[PDB]
Amino acid sequence: LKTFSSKSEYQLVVNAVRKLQESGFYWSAVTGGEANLLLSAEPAGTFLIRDSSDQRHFFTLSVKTQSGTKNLRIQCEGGSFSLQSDPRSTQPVPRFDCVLKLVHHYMAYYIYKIPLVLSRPLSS
Amino acid sequence: QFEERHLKFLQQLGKGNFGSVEMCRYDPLQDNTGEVVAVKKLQHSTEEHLRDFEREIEILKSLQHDNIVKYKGVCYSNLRLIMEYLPYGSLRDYLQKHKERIDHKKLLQYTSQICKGMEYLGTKRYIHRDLATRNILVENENRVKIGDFGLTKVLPQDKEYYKVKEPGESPIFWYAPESLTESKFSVASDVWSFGVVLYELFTYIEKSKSPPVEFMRMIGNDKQGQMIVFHLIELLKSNGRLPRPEGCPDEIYVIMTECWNNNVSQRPSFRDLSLRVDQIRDSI
Amino acid sequence: VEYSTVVH
Ligand SMILES: CC(C)(C)c1nc2c3ccc(F)cc3c3c(=O)[nH]ccc3c2[nH]1
Repeated sequence: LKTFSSKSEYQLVVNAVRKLQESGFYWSAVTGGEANLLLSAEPAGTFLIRDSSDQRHFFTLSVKTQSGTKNLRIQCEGGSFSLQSDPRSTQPVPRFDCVLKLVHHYMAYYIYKIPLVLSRPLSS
Repeated sequence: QFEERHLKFLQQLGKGNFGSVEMCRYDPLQDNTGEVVAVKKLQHSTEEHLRDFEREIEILKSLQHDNIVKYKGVCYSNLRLIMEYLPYGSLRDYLQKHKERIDHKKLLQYTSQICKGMEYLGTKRYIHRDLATRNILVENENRVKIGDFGLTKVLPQDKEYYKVKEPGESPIFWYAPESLTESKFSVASDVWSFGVVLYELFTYIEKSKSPPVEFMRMIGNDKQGQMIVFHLIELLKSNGRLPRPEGCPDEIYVIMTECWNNNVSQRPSFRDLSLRVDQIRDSI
Repeated sequence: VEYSTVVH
């Protein structure tokens, strides 16, 4: 398991999860399993935020697309949430102070090579 | 001194951290009558390991105590470390082997040894952090030694805490709340860790009275990922701790919960600890 | 689990 880097980084998650629980589409401690399931009866472009299963990441974005349900790791490094970077990514990954602000940004961006479709959240 | 060409591989003991520990026998005569010693080597030799592995040796070299594992020597192959051979192995596995053959006064005796070892460790300004029953060794039925100073760091001249801003995989259940939030390890982070070690002893870690299994039981066996560390902090900040070990004296569990105090100041020193241990030892 | 990365 990875412990927090600094006091700032901890207080960051407190506010990240607070604003996440208030958001309504935050599904706590849900694995990648229900993600491929709950987003099956949802249109392509429906998404949710869940707790990552990996010890390296706090949260993870799951989104239903045409190819199927795809999941996205959300790294927190130095107090900024960003999506995981691709080697073929020419443009740098956007950083954000709030985890919610990361979502709104993505609502062109592609995913290995279908586009990134963020439309509707999944209420909890 | 030592030459690896004489070291005859007998068996493998165990593996911990970034190295492998093997039972070998150094005999310069090659007539196979030499003394048996334990040997720890690196599986994959990298700069981030070989350097840190050598720091562990330089720490152990400076550690000379009855309750601190005795440093033997060194030899290169890729570095390789030579130490004394303790037959009964780790305190973790030994406590599971002979549950019945070990009573209360014995568990207090080890605790007194671990404390006195932590005092000799603390006076030289070292922070073990990895204080756990899997890192404590057993020489004989009545004597234990502290081993594997891999995670041991040296305290600064001014600062009383050693902070690692770039953490890897860690025993977060043996970690103090301060070690979970700012990743700052003090001597009190060892008092907390010792608190969990003290917990492990009076349970013998039987079945599912393990610090992970117990903490997971409290935060729910569903919370996964890095988000586990967060919920654990919430649990420790909300003054929730590992339950009483089955059939544990009252004065002993009090000590556990007092080492598990959130405030750094309120955590009793290893001086104060060793005093109560011997106080309850001769009383019983 | 089915994980992917975002290309810009
Ligand atoms: C796993 C860890 C690296 C902590 C470790 N395990 C052992 C160990 C296990 C069984 C056994 F019979 C002996 C040992 C042993 C030993 O005999 N000397 C020094 C370290 C050490 C050790 N160090």
